[PDB]
Amino acid sequence: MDPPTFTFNFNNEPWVRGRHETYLCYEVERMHNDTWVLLNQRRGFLCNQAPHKHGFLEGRHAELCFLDVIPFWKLDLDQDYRVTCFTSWSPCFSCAQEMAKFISKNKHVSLCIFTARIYDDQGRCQEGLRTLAEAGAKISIMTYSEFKHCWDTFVDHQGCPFQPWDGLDEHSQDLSGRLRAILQNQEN
DNA sequence: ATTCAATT
Ligand SMILES: [Zn+2]
Repeated sequence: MDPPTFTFNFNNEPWVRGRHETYLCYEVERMHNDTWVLLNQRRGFLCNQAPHKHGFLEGRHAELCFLDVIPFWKLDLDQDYRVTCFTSWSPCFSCAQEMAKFISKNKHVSLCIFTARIYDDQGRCQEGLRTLAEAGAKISIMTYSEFKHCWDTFVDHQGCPFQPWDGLDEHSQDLSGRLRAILQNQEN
């Protein structure tokens, strides 16, 4: 575990050097119809670099790297599995449609994606976000309650204490406003 | 409010 990088990433407003690779964190849980098993005790990290075992490159997208990990865990179709994904960027557009198809072909898996922030290069992919919320698995903005879990789970709070600042609130203001516009415009 | 795959 390295110094509070998760916390640093949120306040990385000025640290925006302009040369950083995207890293995704993943979690896996085992659920049995007869019994439930919590594998939350174990956790792992994922990089935007696709692993060689996945085969040839399918495109240049951080979300695709996450998609490559699902088939590598060889999940049983007869057993239910809950997987979580933590990311700090917009859901994308073409990839957003791919995640919707994945759940449709696998509704037995509980998948939730948390976006720390959403950056739209141009106004047009907003429609994908609406579809993403319906089939793009459950998406929510990172909050203090979830942040403490990610902070304690991804980084050991022992020796590495996280100091709360009014930064998460400032970030929430942008996401709460932008996300509110999409959900608020939810046409009946 | 925010940054940015292959071979021996
Ligand atoms: Zn993408």
